[PDB]
Amino acid sequence: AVVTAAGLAWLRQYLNPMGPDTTSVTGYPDGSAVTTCIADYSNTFNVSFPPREALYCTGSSSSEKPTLVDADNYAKIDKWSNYDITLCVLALPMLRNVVMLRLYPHTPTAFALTEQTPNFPQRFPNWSVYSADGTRFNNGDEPGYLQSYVYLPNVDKHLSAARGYRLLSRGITGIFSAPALETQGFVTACQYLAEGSIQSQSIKSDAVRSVTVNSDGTVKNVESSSQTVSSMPRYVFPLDGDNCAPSSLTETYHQAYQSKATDGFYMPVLSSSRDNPFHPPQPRAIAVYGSFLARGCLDPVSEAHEADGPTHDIYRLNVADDVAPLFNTGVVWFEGISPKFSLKLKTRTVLQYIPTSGSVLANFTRHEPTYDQIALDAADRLRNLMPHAYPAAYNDWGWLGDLLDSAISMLPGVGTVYNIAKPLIKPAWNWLGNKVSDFFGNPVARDG
Amino acid sequence: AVVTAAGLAWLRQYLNPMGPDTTSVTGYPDGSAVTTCIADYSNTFNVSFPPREALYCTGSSSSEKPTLVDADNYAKIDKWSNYDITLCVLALPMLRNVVMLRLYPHTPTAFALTEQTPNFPQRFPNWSVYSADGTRFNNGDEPGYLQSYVYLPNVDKHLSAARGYRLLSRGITGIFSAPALETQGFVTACQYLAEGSIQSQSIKSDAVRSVTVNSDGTVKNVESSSQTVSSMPRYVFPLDGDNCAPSSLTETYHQAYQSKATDGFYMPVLSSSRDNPFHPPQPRAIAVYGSFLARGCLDPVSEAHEADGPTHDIYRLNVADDVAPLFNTGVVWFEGISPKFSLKLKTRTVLQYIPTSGSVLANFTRHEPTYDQIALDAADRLRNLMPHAYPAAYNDWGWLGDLLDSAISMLPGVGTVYNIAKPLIKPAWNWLGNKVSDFFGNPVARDG
Amino acid sequence: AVVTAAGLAWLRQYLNPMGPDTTSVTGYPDGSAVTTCIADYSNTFNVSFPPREALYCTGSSSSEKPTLVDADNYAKIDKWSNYDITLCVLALPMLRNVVMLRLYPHTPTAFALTEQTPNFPQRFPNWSVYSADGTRFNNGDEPGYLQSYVYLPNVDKHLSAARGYRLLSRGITGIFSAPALETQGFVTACQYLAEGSIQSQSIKSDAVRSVTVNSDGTVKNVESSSQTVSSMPRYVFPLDGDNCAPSSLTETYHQAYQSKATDGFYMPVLSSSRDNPFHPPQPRAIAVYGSFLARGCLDPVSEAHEADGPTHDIYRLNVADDVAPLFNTGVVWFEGISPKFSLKLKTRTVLQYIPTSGSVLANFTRHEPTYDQIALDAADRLRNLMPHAYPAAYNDWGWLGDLLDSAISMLPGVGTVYNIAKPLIKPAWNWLGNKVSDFFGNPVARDG
Amino acid sequence: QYIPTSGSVLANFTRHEPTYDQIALDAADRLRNLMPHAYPAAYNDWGWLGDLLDSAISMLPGVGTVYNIAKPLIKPAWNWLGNKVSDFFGNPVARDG
Amino acid sequence: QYIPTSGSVLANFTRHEPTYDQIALDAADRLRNLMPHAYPAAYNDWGWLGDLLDSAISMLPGVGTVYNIAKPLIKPAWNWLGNKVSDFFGNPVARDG
Repeated sequence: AVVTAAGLAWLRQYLNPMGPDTTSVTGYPDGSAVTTCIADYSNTFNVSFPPREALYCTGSSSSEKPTLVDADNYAKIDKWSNYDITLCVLALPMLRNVVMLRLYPHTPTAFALTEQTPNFPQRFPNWSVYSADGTRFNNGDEPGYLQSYVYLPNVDKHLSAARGYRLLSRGITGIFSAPALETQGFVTACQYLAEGSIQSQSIKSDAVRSVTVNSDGTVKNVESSSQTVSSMPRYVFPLDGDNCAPSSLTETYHQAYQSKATDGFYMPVLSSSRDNPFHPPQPRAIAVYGSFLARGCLDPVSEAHEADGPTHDIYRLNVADDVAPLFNTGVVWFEGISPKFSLKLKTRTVLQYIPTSGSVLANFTRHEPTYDQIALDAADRLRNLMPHAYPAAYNDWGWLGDLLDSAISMLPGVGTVYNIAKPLIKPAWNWLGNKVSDFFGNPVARDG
Repeated sequence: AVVTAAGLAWLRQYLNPMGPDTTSVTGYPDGSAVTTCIADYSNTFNVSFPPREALYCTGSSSSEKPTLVDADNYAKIDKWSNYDITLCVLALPMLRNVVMLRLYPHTPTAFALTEQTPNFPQRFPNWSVYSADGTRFNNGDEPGYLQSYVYLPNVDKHLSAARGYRLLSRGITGIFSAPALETQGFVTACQYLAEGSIQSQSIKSDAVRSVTVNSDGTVKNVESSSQTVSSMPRYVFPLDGDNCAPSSLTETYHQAYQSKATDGFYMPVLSSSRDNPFHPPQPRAIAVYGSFLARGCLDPVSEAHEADGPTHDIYRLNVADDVAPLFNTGVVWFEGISPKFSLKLKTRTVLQYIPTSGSVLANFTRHEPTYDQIALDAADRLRNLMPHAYPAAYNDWGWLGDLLDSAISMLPGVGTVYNIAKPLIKPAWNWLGNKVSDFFGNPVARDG
Repeated sequence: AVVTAAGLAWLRQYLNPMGPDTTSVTGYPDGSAVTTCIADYSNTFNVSFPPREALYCTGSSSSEKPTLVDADNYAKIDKWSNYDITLCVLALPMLRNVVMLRLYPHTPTAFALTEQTPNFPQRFPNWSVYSADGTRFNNGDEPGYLQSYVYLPNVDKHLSAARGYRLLSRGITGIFSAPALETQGFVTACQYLAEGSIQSQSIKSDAVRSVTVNSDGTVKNVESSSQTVSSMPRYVFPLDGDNCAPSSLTETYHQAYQSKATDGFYMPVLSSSRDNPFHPPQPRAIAVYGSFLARGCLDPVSEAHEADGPTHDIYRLNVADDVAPLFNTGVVWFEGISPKFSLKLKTRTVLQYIPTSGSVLANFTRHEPTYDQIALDAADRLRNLMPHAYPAAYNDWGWLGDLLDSAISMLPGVGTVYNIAKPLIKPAWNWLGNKVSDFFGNPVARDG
Repeated sequence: QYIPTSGSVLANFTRHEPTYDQIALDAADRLRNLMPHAYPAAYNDWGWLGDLLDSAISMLPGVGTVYNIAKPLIKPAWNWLGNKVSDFFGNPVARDG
Repeated sequence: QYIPTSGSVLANFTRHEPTYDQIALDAADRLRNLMPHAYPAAYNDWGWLGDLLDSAISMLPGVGTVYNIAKPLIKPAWNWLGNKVSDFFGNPVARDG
């Protein structure tokens, strides 16, 4: 009838992954009664405008040949560096490849993706270039944007030696810096559930056509193999690329975070579900749903037009991973950023493992299968109230825990012992205007 | 600890979509904290025995040619009009194409569907004919039944311009009328969950056979491409067509509704789940599961017979739509109906949208993300007690709301403040015999 | 606010399927308001070392020819009978084919499966041989193990004539016996959720190659049909074959059961979910997920290497069935067993049906759609505390029901009337050392 | 009632409560010669049945009587043609159809 | 506000609460001549507005007054250039941006 210490610690580390107090690591409070080891991955990256040495072409140029550095089309990228730029970071529930960074000369109208599969996607220190017309880039084209994946190798090593896994919490911090007289810019951040699933796109086979003109050989196998079949299965994310522009996100989600660029960001990505079961590691090729073009059977048609029905475009990322289901997808935009910027990305991903016999993980097991229903109910209750992001320096929230968790833990059902803990009011996270009030009306003076 | 006004309003509009009091429209009480607009579509159609001008052939006759009107095989349909007829309406959780109407000369033993994909399915005012042998109809055959889809175009327009959607409630009313001395007939109505899913049927490729008889050309590519692959993915509904006859439905489901034809019907279709998350619009070709013929690996066989295992027949509807998941499928039969009938179908579909930036919906947003756990728990509790349908004139139930919702809202958990509201007894919805008693034993005198 | 009698009876029969008191059969307490009949299948099998007459080859030898008895390679199996053996039983949530028996000369390091589809898998009294190198066995090879499926035919007959079904409970008892001075051996048992799903593996088509060398015929159709497509859909179980060795299971799961062989086992397999909805019978080919070999897009590669991504091996069982979703998979090992053993397998499977009109089941319907939220919550609460198995003779647990169910039914929420029922402590199921204490500390003296 | 053959389809629908009730058997014997051979199609759920008729017939067999008197039993008049239908206890039967 | 045309898009978003409030209209007319023409871009959510200004002005109109005295109203000094801004009740406005 009262939240235990383990449940409270899990709630703290789930809602505030990078809270300075969050030193110990605690598992999911479901009493799984399985031998588990909890791994915490803290990584730091220093992103800035890449030099020519770390740029590669995604086009057919590097198709069978390995990655090809840009053949001194870098002059166009310097032209980008003349003016302000835009920097998107997209945190899908990918376990490795924690975030995807993208650099634009100016803010796009949508989060476009290429219909053709890219060539050798590059891990963070290296980038890959994409043309301005939404296609893969070969040398001698018009670069449109740069893209890279931020990769955690230890996560891959540990996922190899694990019977099961589940993501416990994940946070991303974006400490922003720029030269003096160059601090101008804005930052927007949002979270939303993009519930991916294993789907296969509809493709066409090739009909065989033979003309046996021989005197004795007149088979004439004109059979039509050009039927509609299913491609190989991929984990497809229904992220709305066309609606990922910063303005649309700001005006769609109320808990979206907006501020000056210098404030940075701090996204504690959250789960969209009450439960969090273990899953066996099963990496798959990842893809993103697009939009359909031919209406097909959306109108009265014949069988010949059934095949070309509303088939949604599937954008292959050429990246394989196992995703954390029911976890939100985060997206942050830095618009109007000085090209001489420096973003210190800090990621903290804590996840639970069931070790495989004889594996490395088996030497770090930790057997307290604690149970706490109240903590899980409180997490579900709080999912819809927490803002999607905070300023990079805004950690160790006073309202969190002893106040917010206590003031919310006694609504669920009648699981209430203390009569009244504290009234809860609607906060106003107006970081742009310095009129921020927390969940209890206490103003938040600027600590950075 | 007490149901709010918004939750009560949502419950009222979800259980009684066409209650006369239900004027205001309220969203799902989950506190989604997203900008949403709720759209209410009320449509009215006047179905009757169609004339020859609105009848089209579904066979291979209209394969590449557009829809072909019946070549004056209408004499057989007039012969149908000599005697009594049967009228089925099937409400799948399709968003557009709210219902499917079907006209039979006499009651069938099952809800059959054609193995071959039909040609140009017709929206309501036009019908499409199917032969008596369960096949598509070409001119010069024996017509078996007529079929049409009742289509809502505004739903399609709004679904195009939406990031996400969810069905809030849906009701169908069937006000029946017939000439004097022709009011004979019966009406049956039922609801049941047909949990569809994205599946692909198992099909066969075509093996290529070449006989290179040339003196130098003797390749002889006899390779067998005739393997088993997967067709394109479709949303398949596991509706039991073989068990959709009126008698089977009446004797299977206790809450099934039976009455005289003149009573009409009023189906407030219900959800089968506790939750109701937003989903991105994603129309797909719709299909219905059949039954398998070859047992295949259901008996000890070899690999050659694994492919022809228990492969269930999939009936393509040649209609594309996005369905509302976890919502019941309704089916109503009008048996022994005078062919000179007139059914006023009234449909009310209210659903919530997340507007896309710059779209039309964005001009009608409505930001009260209210939360009410008690209302959702009450809906789950009541799902199994509400009858599947009511007489067409039976609206504004006195027992509903202040009595039923109050008398059920205090069982869940111990979320109870008022000591005792009202005892709840089992109703007896005997509309045929005029011995109807509501949930509290109060008799229901005939108001129509 | 108090658990009803029907809910308590369902809980008793779900947690203790073969409790001697469990005579009456009760349905799922959800108030489905559907006509249902509950069928109880109790079956008994006497497994022992098979003779030569009941052994068949799974290799390509019996490909088009029916099952072929071993061509007196039985001498090797007698050599097996010289020493101690190992006997695995694997209870997948298959409805028919309740368990799969497997006989090994010595304990394997993993639960291997053959990449090639076996030929004519044999129902229990007959076995099928597999070679030592993890391949199908033809006559004149090195036998590796024997395998058989324990099949319930009445379940198939009743599933044919049913609109819907759901598994209510399932238990397996393993009464072990051996000659005097031959009782040596150990038994291990475990349960874990292997959440299968309908998936299709990624396969390759065959590119067509024609050389039209004729003077007038020079088509040269060199088109590459060798693309990547999806095979036919199968129900795939993610059971970790590589981690199913007895030691790994013992050290992974805390509730795993270990004892002397003579104790036998008694696995009351449990559900992993709160709910249990009806499902339409839909048998499919069953398969088991393996592990991938080529990393593919797990590293930066090109499009040509996207197809050979992390494609997990799928092991076809050549068996078709409909599975009970969200039910645990059980696995028990008898290691170091005297080859002259005798295992009396007793299976009790009770499941609910919605009868089809005119079917046999319709003559045994039973209409008490009772509802009990407390029972379902108690089942969810208890899922993580019950041990995975008990000694074969350990039935009619005193702590169960009046003590355990009562002592757990008043934690959920505040649905509590009796102030304090009984304190609950952590049991110690040390069957090997005869230091067993139940959930309340009362020692369990050996009753067998 | 069936006795299921072992392994047959009936064996999955068994119901094990072999109740014993002699008084019901003697009541059935006594009531055989009193009940009419047929009723109108709509004449179901007879009120006189059970708590009145079975009770008024359960104490005569043997001397197994506990309650003093249940209700006097009179000869009914099943005159459906003339709409003068009486009951075993004199209560008139108004036509429900 | 729109009056929708039949069959138009707007007809799917109607909202029927024809509320009436004379006091609000009179207060708006009264306040038209006191509100400054503009504010700094960051100056939203004025504390004086509503519970203070609207209340302190809603009881001058006519004698439509129930509460005896709400709050005295003084002339503000919107000197944004010199950072000497005082609202309608003399409370200084510290720079929030």
